[PDB]
Amino acid sequence: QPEPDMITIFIGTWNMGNAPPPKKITSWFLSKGQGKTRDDSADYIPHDIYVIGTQEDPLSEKEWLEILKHSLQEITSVTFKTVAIHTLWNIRIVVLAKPEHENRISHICTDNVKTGIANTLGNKGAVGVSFMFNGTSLGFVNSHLTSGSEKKLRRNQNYMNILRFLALGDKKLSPFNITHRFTHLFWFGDLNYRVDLPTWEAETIIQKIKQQQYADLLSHDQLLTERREQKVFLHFEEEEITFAPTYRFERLTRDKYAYTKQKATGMKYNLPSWCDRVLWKSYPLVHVVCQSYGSTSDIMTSDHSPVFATFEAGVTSQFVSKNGPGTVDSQGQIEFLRCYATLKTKSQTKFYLEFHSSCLESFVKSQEGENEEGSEGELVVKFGETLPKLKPIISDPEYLLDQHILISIKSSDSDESYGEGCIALRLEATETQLPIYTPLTHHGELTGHFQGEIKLQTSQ
Ligand SMILES: Cc1cc(N(C)[C@H]2C[C@@H](O)C2)nc(C)n1
Ligand SMILES: Cc1cc(N(C)[C@H]2C[C@@H](O)C2)nc(C)n1
Repeated sequence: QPEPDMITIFIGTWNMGNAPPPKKITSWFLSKGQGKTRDDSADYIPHDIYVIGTQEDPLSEKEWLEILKHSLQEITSVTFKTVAIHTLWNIRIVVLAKPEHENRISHICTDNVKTGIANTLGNKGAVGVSFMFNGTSLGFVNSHLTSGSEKKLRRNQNYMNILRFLALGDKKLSPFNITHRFTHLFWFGDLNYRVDLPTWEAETIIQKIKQQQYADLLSHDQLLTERREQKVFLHFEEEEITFAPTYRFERLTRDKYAYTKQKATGMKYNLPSWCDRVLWKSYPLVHVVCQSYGSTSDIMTSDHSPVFATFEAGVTSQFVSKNGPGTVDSQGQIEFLRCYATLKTKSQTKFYLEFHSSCLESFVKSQEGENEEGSEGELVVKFGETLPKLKPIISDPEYLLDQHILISIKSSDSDESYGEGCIALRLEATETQLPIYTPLTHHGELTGHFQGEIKLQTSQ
């Protein structure tokens, strides 16, 4: 039985509005409704992994697991295995996988982050799951961010607290947050970003939605505009939105948006908005293709509609050679020429690099770089030809070209990372000097860049 080089992943997000679901929710898992929908000819084909995020979920874990597993069994005739389930208040994540994957999945991790302080600590935050699927690390985050049209900055703050403090994936990757720990990271939820148009334009917005004319609405979507200004979700992707706003509906129909201010809303308007979203970030030059992104039309218990997204995701096998794991493979090496970091810091300490990768027996510290001043004020840290030669555990190009090197630039004075990035070994050539580049981030904000050349030797 061959190991897969691709899997498909279902991501669902649904703010259930504290109400039990209706008796049939299969349209969600089938990616049917509005937007980019799944072909009918695939309806009996199970996805490999289903990841379900709920918010305002009134059900017990047991109650929701029974509904999810029975739904999938009805669709696919497969009894899925529960990989993980984690709940913070009424925010929940469930991971289900086909039984054939049970012995491909390991290192399962769950965590949560509570956002806000005093007043604002008590119902918002995130839950997440990570695991290995054969040689590939997968992370999943379900967040319920701060509500309200005039709180986009709070949402952005909630995002940074979540990516700083959610403790998923390999703890040995200590300089790295969740935005660097996984081959594929999916972040979804009721992100709560709104269409920022004047309240007086509510009926105009509704008209546009009825005409399926979303362009003048999406140009005011706060998540797209905050992302375009690099205020949130730097380096994450989102499929184009081609479905109507998923909030705020009258319950038991989808014929009406309920936008007007009410005591129950704190006297706030809820103009129709794309609150419910799926984004991803995958390492450079790994296969990831969104094959559906939409909302259901026939699940009406909540004031939100469920959102679905599906992905093809490249995966790798758990590689064993005669040499590594358990030793190095002398026919392999990774070399670095003409390398330098450009940092935005106003500080003057020495810096060194750390290289982390599951192709190395353990992480590698460089010598300190040489600081110079950039012609536009920057700190440039020069490594020239001084970086260590990295010794991979396996030299076989079918393994090594699929790997990635995480880079942290660290202060000599404090050993704190000032920037983190990732370099793919999926090169155009081996034994050839080739340009490399990554942006550097810290707490998910841009802090600099790392560029230079690489020379990769494999056994071929
Ligand atoms: C908790 C945890 C650990 C982990 N490790 C150690 C990987 C096994 C592979 O050899 C590196 N990976 C993930 C995704 N999570
Ligand atoms: C090259 C590139 C561009 C980009 N853009 C323009 C986002 C659309 C959102 O409005 C800003 N996002 C990413 C992740 N990469």
